[PDB]
Amino acid sequence: YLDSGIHSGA
Amino acid sequence: PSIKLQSSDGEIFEVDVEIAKQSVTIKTMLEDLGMDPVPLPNVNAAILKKVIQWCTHHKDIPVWDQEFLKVDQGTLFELILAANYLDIKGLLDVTCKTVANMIKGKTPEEIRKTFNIKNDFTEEEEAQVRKEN
Amino acid sequence: SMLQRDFITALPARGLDHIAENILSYLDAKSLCAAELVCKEWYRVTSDGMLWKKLIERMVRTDSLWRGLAERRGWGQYLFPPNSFYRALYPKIIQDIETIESNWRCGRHSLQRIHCRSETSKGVYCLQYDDQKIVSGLRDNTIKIWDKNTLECKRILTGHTGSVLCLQYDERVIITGSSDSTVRVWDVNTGEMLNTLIHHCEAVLHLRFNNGMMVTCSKDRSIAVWDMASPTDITLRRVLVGHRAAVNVVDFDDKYIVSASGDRTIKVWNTSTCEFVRTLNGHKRGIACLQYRDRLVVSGSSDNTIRLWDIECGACLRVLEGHEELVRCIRFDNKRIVSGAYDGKIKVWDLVAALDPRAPAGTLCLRTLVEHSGRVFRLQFDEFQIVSSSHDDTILIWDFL
Ligand SMILES: O=C(O)c1cccc(NC(=O)c2c(Oc3ccccc3)cc(C(F)(F)F)[nH]c2=O)c1
Repeated sequence: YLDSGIHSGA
Repeated sequence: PSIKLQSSDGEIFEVDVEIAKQSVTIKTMLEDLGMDPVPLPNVNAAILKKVIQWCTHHKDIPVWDQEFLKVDQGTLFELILAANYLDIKGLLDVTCKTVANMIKGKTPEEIRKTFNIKNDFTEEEEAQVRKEN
Repeated sequence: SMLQRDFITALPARGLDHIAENILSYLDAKSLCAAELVCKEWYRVTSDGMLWKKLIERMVRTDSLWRGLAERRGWGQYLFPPNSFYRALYPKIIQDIETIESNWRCGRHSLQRIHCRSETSKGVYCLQYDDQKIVSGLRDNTIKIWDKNTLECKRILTGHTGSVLCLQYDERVIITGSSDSTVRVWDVNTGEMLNTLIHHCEAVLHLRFNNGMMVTCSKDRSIAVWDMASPTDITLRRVLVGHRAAVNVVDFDDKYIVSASGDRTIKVWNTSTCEFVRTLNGHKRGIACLQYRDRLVVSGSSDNTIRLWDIECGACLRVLEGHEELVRCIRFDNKRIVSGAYDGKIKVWDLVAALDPRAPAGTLCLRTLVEHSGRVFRLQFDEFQIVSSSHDDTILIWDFL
């Protein structure tokens, strides 16, 4: 969550 | 339309206007000087037929051209000259590239043998040219 | 007619020196050296023809490495001084290339370190650079432009209300995407905000633009395709939907748009029509980063691997193992892949070797470079250097010349 640049499939 | 090309010998060739005009030189003689037929004092019939054949096929050196260029060096030289005189950039380029391919990857002695060139360096001069490589 | 003919002597004899010069201009260096020693007239043609000057110029025209060196080393000033100067210069350029290639293989470099001095929320999510400047997007909501030579900050651009996650610029504008879900357009010279695109429902995670069009992608799981008639006239052309999670990256050219997602997929779209073409499947977790050019896609994943793909058939050509954490950024040129990971490490990969299925895997990673103290978010490189940025709030310039 600290990395706002990428996101999982959640 | 058809345009008559006139070789240095005098033999006349009937050629389609759009292929003939691949030579900017011959195109200029038609479009700007309005000449018919087109005299070609610097290209004989034998070389002219060879160039016309090349221009039709070509209405970056492919396989068909390589077979077309399996000729002696004297004819290739005449072909370079015709392509220059007619200013057919495509033909001048493939013929010049063909000569470069006959030069590349050879020692000076093997190059001499390819083109029948005598070595005219002094011993001293050759060593100097060699020292600088 | 004649069996043999000395083209290089015969052509100048008839006043056609340029044809003889053009023939020799096709020679590689070693064959040009050979031509010099064929006979006195051949030497004269190469020398009076300035063939060594023409050879260096063709390289600068045909090789960004030679172009870059001409500029950096200063001998480019002489291009476009006798023939012998260029003949003696040519081996020095070769040796220079050799030392650069050795420095890459062995990791010998100098290092510049920019401390971004972020007051609150530390970290640099994105960056692009040229010879004049580094433009960087920061978790503190700003874009900072740094002077490439003095490393000082020349401009802070404010206006986003969340982190600056992605950016690209050209000769006229900077375009940025943000956690605040907007895309913004800035004047690259003055920094003035020129336009804001309100469209995405969630963070704008990546964008690319070129030749009047832009693609943007978002945590909202969609891709937007834009037509930019001007900085102030940007129209939505199409929305591509189909990803089942955030789309983390998008790249494109005239053939295809390429998107990759937390949903473990890469998707390929037709640029002209915006129709779905194919999914490149295979990574076992989400894809964090990607670069696409020609037929090659290279992607980096939470599964700690890098995959190389052919765009036309969708085949995976090579799996690159070695990173110990999530592969977070990736770039590639003609000779190398450069990747950054969540553990702060950067790896250099031999791209030619990687695309040759005979090469063993252990020979593929040339080096591991360890100078960041946090996640590596973005990098960009060329023949001479890497510029990288990190959660640790630094920008590094790695210089192999
Ligand atoms: O169900 C399973 O087998 C399973 C089990 C454990 C972990 C996961 N997956 C991930 O941890 C993950 C990412 O972690 C994050 C890192 C930072 C912020 C948010 C998530 C990021 C990506 C991305 F590359 F797409 F961004 N993908 C992923 O897959 C999947």
